[PDB]
Amino acid sequence: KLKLLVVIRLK
Amino acid sequence: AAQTNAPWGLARISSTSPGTSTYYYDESAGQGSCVYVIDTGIEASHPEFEGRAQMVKTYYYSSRDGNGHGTHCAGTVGSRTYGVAKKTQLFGVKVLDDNGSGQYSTIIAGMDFVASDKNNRNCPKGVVASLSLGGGYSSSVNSAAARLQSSGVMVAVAAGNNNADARNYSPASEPSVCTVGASDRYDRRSSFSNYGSVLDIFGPGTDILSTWIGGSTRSISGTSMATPHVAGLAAYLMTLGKTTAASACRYIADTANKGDLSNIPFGTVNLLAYNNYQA
Ligand SMILES: [Ca+2]
Repeated sequence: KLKLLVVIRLK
Repeated sequence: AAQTNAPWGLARISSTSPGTSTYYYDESAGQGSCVYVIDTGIEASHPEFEGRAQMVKTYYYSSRDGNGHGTHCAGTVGSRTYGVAKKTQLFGVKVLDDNGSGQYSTIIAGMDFVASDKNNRNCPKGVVASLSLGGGYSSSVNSAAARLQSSGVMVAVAAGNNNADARNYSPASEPSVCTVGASDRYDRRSSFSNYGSVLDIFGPGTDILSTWIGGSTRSISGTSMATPHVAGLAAYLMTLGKTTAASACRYIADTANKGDLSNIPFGTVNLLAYNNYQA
């Protein structure tokens, strides 16, 4: 971890 | 065997061209192999795993996946409908908490755990570990991944979603493991995918449908989604006897679709995971 898992995306 | 109306990623890894909808694969389907999914956990009870999934270790209060990320990645490895290797055995190791976060010391412990635990399991065709996680560069994290690979496990890790050179991220930047970038259904590098000379291979990573918690499904995007395609492909190829844990990443690169991807920066491999299936 320091990466993902949010779930309201980033594009 | 052929799965019609498959998720696009599965179809893509069994075709030389984009735009197809059938996943063609050998019926052996990874039977006799084992894949450790080192993540937020796996909802083992999901009907899509058919009893082939088990939690073996947690670093938190519960072994339950309260997030969904680990269940999604596990689904792409080995669920009936959404999986590459439809008969493989899945083992969950929860190193990430339900918010999807985890300390480096816990992630390292989980890797060392798998290197030992595999000696207690019946996996006659070999062992794979799928790591859809990462963060800033750490020589300790890289070292843990290198040990896991050295111990005889095919290690696949996400390149990261920063649209940057993966050299600055771990365990992505460990050369000895298989570092996986993401592509979309039009054969473009996914807009978020890291790149760079340390990448070994690309797999489908944009809009990937797979299993979710509460016995559901959903589509999400990331190099986290590309990684289990490669991990599942490795298990599949090991079961067929085409390769071993030590050489699977190189074998996958060697037998990849070459030059198909667009928006690949100079110095990054243009290689897309491919199962070479012929009926
Ligand atoms: Ca490598």
